[PDB]
Amino acid sequence: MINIQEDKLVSAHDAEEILRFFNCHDSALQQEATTLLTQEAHLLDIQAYRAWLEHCVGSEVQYQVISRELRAASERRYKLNEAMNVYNENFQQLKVRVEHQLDPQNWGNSPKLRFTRFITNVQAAMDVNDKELLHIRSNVILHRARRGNQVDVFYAAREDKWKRGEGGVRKLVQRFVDYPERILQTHNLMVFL
Amino acid sequence: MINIQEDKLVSAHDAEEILRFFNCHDSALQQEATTLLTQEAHLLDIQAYRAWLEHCVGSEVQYQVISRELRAASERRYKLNEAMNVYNENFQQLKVRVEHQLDPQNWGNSPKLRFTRFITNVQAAMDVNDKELLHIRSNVILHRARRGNQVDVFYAAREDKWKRGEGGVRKLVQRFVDYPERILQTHNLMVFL
Amino acid sequence: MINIQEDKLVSAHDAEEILRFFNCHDSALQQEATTLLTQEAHLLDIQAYRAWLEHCVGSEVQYQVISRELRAASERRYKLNEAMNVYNENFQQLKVRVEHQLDPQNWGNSPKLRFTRFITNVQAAMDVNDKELLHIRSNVILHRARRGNQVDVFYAAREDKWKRGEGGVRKLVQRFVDYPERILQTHNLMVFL
Amino acid sequence: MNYNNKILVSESGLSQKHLIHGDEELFQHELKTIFARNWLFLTHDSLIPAPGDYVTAKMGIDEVIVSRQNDGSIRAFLNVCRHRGKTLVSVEAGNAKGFVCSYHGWGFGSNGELQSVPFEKDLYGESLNKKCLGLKEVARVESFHGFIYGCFDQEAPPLMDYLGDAAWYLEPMFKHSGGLELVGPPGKVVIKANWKAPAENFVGDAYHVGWTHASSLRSGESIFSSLAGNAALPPEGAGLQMTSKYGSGMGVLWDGYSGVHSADLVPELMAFGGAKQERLNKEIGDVRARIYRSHLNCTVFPNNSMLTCSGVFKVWNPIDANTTEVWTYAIVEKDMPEDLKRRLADSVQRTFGPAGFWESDDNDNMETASQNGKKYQSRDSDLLSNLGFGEDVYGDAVYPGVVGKSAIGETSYRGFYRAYQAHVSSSNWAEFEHASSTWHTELTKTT
Amino acid sequence: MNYNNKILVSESGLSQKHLIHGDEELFQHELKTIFARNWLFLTHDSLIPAPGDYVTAKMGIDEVIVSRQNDGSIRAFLNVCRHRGKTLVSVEAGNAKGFVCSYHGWGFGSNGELQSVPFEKDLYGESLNKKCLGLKEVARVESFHGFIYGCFDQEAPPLMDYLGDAAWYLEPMFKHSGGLELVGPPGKVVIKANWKAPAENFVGDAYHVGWTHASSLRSGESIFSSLAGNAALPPEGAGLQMTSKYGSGMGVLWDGYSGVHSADLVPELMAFGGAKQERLNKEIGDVRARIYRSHLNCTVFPNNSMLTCSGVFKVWNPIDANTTEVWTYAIVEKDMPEDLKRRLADSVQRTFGPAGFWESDDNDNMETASQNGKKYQSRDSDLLSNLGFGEDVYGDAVYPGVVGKSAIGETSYRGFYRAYQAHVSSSNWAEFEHASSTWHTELTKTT
Amino acid sequence: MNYNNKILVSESGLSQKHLIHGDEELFQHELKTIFARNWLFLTHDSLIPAPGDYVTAKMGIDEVIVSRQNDGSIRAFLNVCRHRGKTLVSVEAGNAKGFVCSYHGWGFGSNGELQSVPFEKDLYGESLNKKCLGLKEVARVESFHGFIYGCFDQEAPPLMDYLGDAAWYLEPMFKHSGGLELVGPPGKVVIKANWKAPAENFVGDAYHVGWTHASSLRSGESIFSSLAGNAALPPEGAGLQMTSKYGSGMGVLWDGYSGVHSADLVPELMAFGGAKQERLNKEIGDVRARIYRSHLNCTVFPNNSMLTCSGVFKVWNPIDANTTEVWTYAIVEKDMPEDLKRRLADSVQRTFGPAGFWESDDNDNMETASQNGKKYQSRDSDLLSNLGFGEDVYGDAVYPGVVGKSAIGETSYRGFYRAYQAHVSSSNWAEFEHASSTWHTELTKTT
Ligand code: FES
Ligand code: FES
Ligand code: FES
Ligand SMILES: [Fe+3]
Ligand SMILES: [Fe+3]
Ligand SMILES: [Fe+3]
Repeated sequence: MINIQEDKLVSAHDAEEILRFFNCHDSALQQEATTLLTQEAHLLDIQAYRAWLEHCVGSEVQYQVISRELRAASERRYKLNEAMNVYNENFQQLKVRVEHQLDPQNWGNSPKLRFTRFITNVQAAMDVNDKELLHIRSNVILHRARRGNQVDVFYAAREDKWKRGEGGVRKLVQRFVDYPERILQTHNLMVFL
Repeated sequence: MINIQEDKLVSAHDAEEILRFFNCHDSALQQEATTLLTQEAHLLDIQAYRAWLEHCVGSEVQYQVISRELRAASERRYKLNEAMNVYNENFQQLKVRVEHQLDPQNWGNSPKLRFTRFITNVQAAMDVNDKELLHIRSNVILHRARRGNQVDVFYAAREDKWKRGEGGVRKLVQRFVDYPERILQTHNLMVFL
Repeated sequence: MINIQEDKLVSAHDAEEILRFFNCHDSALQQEATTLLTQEAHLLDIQAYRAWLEHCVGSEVQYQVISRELRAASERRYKLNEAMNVYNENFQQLKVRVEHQLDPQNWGNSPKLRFTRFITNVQAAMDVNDKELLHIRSNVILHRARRGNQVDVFYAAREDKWKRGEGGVRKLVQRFVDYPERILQTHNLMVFL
Repeated sequence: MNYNNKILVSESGLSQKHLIHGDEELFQHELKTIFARNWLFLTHDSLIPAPGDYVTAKMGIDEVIVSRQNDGSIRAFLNVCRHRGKTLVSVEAGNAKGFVCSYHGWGFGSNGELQSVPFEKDLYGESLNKKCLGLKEVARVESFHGFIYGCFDQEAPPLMDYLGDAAWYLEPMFKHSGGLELVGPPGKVVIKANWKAPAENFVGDAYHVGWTHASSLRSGESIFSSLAGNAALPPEGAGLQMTSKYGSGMGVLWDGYSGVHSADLVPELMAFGGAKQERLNKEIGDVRARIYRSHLNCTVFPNNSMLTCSGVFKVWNPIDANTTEVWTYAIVEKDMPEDLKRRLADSVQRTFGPAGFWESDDNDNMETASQNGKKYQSRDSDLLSNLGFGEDVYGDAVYPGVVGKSAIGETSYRGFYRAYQAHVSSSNWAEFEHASSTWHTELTKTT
Repeated sequence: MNYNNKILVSESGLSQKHLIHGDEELFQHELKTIFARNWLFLTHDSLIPAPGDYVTAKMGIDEVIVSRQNDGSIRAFLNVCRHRGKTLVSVEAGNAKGFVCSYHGWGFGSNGELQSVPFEKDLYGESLNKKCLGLKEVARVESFHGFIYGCFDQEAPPLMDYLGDAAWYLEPMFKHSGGLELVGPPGKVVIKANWKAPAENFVGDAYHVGWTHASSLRSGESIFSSLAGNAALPPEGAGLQMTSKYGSGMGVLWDGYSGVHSADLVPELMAFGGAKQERLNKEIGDVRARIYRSHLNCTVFPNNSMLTCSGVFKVWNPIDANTTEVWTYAIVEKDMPEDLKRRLADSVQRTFGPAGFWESDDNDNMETASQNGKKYQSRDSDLLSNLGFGEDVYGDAVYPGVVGKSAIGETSYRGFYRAYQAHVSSSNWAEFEHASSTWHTELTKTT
Repeated sequence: MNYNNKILVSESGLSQKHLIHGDEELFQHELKTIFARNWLFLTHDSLIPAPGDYVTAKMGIDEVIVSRQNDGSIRAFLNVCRHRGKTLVSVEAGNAKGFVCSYHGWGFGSNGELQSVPFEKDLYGESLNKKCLGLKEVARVESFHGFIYGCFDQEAPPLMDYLGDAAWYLEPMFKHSGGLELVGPPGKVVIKANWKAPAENFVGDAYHVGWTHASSLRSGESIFSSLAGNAALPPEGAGLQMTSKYGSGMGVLWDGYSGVHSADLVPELMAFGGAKQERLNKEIGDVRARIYRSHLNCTVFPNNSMLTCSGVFKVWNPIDANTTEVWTYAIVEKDMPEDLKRRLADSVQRTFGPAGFWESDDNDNMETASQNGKKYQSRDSDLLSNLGFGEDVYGDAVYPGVVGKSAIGETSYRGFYRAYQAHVSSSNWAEFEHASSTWHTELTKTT
């Protein structure tokens, strides 16, 4: 539907994603994706990071969260790096982050943090070429509470690719988030969106 | 169920809406409504405002968001206008707002805003008389981020009426929101709830 | 899956709950639970507290919200009361709270409060022993607006047990919430999560 | 800061120190020398027409109850209990014979009197002097054709004198039209700007319209649309600017009766205003009848603004130096058909309300200009208001006040800030008068 | 503001300037003259009974570690590392022999001593004087029947003398009952009120109960329920009010042992308290045994309050002039059955905890009264505390302190604020004493 | 507070009053004596290489536009319109020939000149003196091997002299390596700490590494990992510390070229740096070539820090005494392969960016130490920086500056705060110089 020449504020990337979900809808797949993501969020919320890696994250994963530099809507000449990687992790790198979370000398983890995630707006569509690959889009509100009166709330859209792996379990092979707040007001982005 | 003589805090309008959803539930309709609203929210989030009008909004639409004056619970004499219209738009009026969003001289839109919407608590029931008319209730959290450190979060319940239109696509014919915060603390209400 | 000896940050209680949902999934039950909770939230949002008690709350209910004292991750000697009960109510006690909400001399209720609840991440599993008992997990964001510029937002995970009662309607028999923010920054916790 | 000596506003109001939009100590000082001294908008007869009707309003950072008395007068009182200081009224409007405090139950009348105290006889006996315990009363409450203003300072000029030369310009619409009503309730929104930012913009800034509102003009479907992107400048005597002794001022855009309204209202309004003007030619003369149907962008000093014709009515309620609570009402002519009244009210909110697409164009301008006033290198910088200086007149045969006979200029900024400096550096009304004895001469220098 | 000369509290504590609940400069001054000078509640033996047990607590805006030493004593230290100033302990309670700083690893003992520094020999050699680097210690820590208080001022009176005449009223419950335990952890909630608002309410405000708590009385199912909506006033000598030299005071409601508790506890408690009273008649006399089973609403100056019988124990931790962090514990009698202990603790939280339905009735009162203290027209207004003035006595044969022999009055407000003025205008304890040499005469004037 | 006389920093920089991390009046004073006086990092050539390229940057709390001119120079201007004070540029980077104000449309060139005013001829005639209305220009803009710094004070020393003895240590990497580029855009995050907290940590705190970063060392897979949990102390001359006249300083960890990077980069980097060092031995000597491939933790006074080798580049942008906006860039060597450049940039952000696992270890330390500076009992307490005092030298034959010939110490804290005191108590650069004429003697006392 979308014509980005007319819909002036829409990026080509965003228009491509609209197209993938508006066509060919499979209700059962949407339900499967909802289950997958709800279970993922549950594992993360209880800080079962090893279980998350083992049950939800594929060996070939790319887990990426970018922060895009604010540029003019009419900008057409400045062509330098548009973004930076808050996260751009392979499986090993996620594992390092998980070990860091679990280390008994991670002083910031005592007293124990409290996480609550809200996953909504789930959409799912099979990839046209890799019949093994399932595109899942979802939005997350992530609430982190610690040390009595520190409260940080994150908001984001997630563009995921999930593929069945060993044992035929669907696992995350790509997560992409373009984080919507340019200057973070949550002390850090040390949460798994 | 509700008897507003006993349930003292409940408005007649609210009690009427409870009744419409508690009776005759159609699971398939709930799923259809979820799809409709998730797709609507996606189009809005990527700022595809023309696509939103074309694919989601009916020609006969009334899009209304009110702000109700705070009055006493026991008030029974003062009968002046109870509310004002933050939005009370027909299709043409929405179109004007969309053109305003897309105008390259809308300076407030550079750098590009970032929207993320969370749609939950979806309920759907067919209208008793107009078998073409579907009542959909849903709640929205709408996160707007701009200019590095401006973050505004809106919260509301939406009472919608959707009807199939041309090409048999279901489109919005009425949206009603009674905005819950009397004094806005988000700089403005310039978002489509 | 979870081995808490390896997944160092996971509590035994949390690991037990993962297990109950990861096994034996019934899609229809998930949908039923979603309906139940959405309808519950709707009744609460319109302040139909008597209707809520009558339609959603079982006579044998325990409605409990705790606040856990912040202790060291490595603590193994101090064994005094780990928590306190913000709520720990039986049906009669909920009824008292409902009467308090409805009393025309509850001055804090004028002008009328505005509530909006967002229920997500719904999971449902039948109890292994009491085939009458359904475990439902869900997360809530609860927005309370009053007096022009007071806005309070609550976030929590709810561990519920629901059982069919009279007329065969499923009603809440246990709600347990471990409130994630230790020091409340919402003036009070006078909302039904 | 010594406000007796500090030059916050330069001679002839030609410039202002940027810190005036950000300095919290000055904000506190304004509470005393601006808000506690001058006339502040409260409500309209149309909103509290019957005995017992009341509304709450802000006066500076204070909140008051404004109540229609049995005798038809209006009195206003601080919304604070005389016992332990609890806020008495928690609603925005209603009807009542009195107000009871939820803390210990003291009962006050709509006339502010302490009428009852629970268990008075048993607890206080005859010791309680209720006659001395009435709510703190706003000293002065006056009306301008139904628009009610309050002032805490008993020494203030009458409201009519305070409006000075601006009154002449408002009268065609406020009086000769048959009267206006205020359509409530207002929109209410907090912006991160100083109250003076919108106040100065409404009092005399037509220069920003074509550029700031380029998108709204273009998209909006309105009578002033030729201005979009500064594609075109207004004509000849397309208008004028005026200012007065006590600070109030406005721009006049001849004949723009449909104002910011969309094409779905232009024909209807242009018919309606022209028809009334025809009748007024015989009663008040052609110049004044034309003023009636001309768009006035006005600030009634300090913090009440409006766009006549467009029907926008604003209160810039001060919170702190970079926070203001914006109240937006619609004004309509009483003799308009009720369906027109309704559509006009929605159109006011549509363009300038909480989701006002025109209002949104202005926000970043107001917020950043205010916020930059806190930044170290900008505090002592000069905000310029010299456009048109040396071309203003005083004592014109037709148009009163200090007047710039051009649609676009900064005349009204200079008068607003000439009055503002005089107040900030004065301890009372007498001192303000002493500081203002040559106000027009100061404004018209070099002419 | 010159606190030496400013009359914040009028003679005999009859009124207070409203600004005391909103002025931030005064808040900072209270940190020095109220919080750094007086006795502040820390914890209870029951919460740190074993060697190594500790809790963190606030003392004013400061945070301290309160630790049970090996020898059975309790010492308290600022929760701040002596090296670069990092907060040492991030938890609320625990058991440990020492505390290691997460920044550079310095190790302090439970006795505050600097015990180890990583790589001491290699980095500092013998240059580090650890003996001078112990945690900053709270000068004074004392117990009242297991309730532990701290004071930063070594010049303070002993805690017992500080309680003055209030001690006599607390002893039946705190001592003769066999002792109380504190049930933790506390509820914790931030309210937008000044700390003095709840403190004054608990120290001597029975007047608000019937009206403020109308809904809770009616719905609640409690012994004081006849008061709902001021439907009825307490009887004869239904009670009394008292105040003391150092500011502490309370109301006494005879025989109300079940307090705010719901009917699901009234019979059980009324049996239990009556049974104990019977035994105490022989040990402490009938008047004191009755005081034991009478509801006391008390503030231990400055910011610790409680309702005996009801079992509510509060700390109003100051954050800023319009922000307070409220800690709520339950107090129970040690010899109560453990199932009763549990139910009573839940009932305390049920009524006065974070989701306390009675507590909720009070919030708007406390918040708006505090916030109005910032509003320009209210800063210099007078909050009244004259109810019962001229009927108080001193030196009664049976009931000590400045006493008002009536259940409802403002006696305790006057004594609280007589002490508060004396502190705010004094530079040290000696000056406070000089300013208080005629305290009771001042409170009983006109009688 | 009298900053002329107040001893905020003790002699030889041995201790600092804790209030320096929390006092807002001092923060405002730093805006004048630290931020408006000293050199502040703006950008890098690599980020604005072509004519018209610009970025916005903070200088203290002010925001500036930093623009590449047609002639190849860089000029910087306050991001504030000369008319009514609106923020001119709302983006972070771009390319443009000028900037138009969205309020009234005034157009400024990339050179800051006011070039156009809408309807100039019709409104202003010839009255507008545009030549006097250019954007407020940053007086001084200079480069250190592509790194661009600004200073509002025309009286400042040239940047090179300002770097003093630190320049010698930076040159191998900044110059002799062939040059560095800055990889943007930066991460941006607000932390609740004073800007001095991270600044002091980066300038000379190696002591915290093994304990604060225990988890990151252990998990991280990096060259410095032997330090985890203080399991081991660095060797012999594992490094040194240095400080300079104008405040800049750094730690040197010999040979640690792979820095904080994960094993997925250690072999590649250790090869690359060793290869370059081999070539540099012949050009700059073995000591300096080794410095090139040695990890430097440096703060360029006041608020710019970096870890060479690791490639971390930080700006601690001040917001208020307990709020700082942290900007994080990556630095890479220009002659690195572009795939290595990419991976290194991601690794910098991976460890020290917004979701930097090492950075996260430091946050609580920085936040609580800063926040404790507001707490009443801690304001007048002394933060200690005496480690290594009496062992520093000046004028060494090989290593310049005030130098501590050990890897772990507080030498650089003492020099940072010796300069900070001198600035806070001085009204201008001349006074700073007068206060610094014996700077090294002061730092090396007792040696
Ligand atoms: S504060 Fe109003 S009756 Fe006491
Ligand atoms: S700040 Fe505690 S060891 Fe350094
Ligand atoms: S404020 Fe920039 S053109 Fe007027
Ligand atoms: Fe405008
Ligand atoms: Fe109370
Ligand atoms: Fe570090």
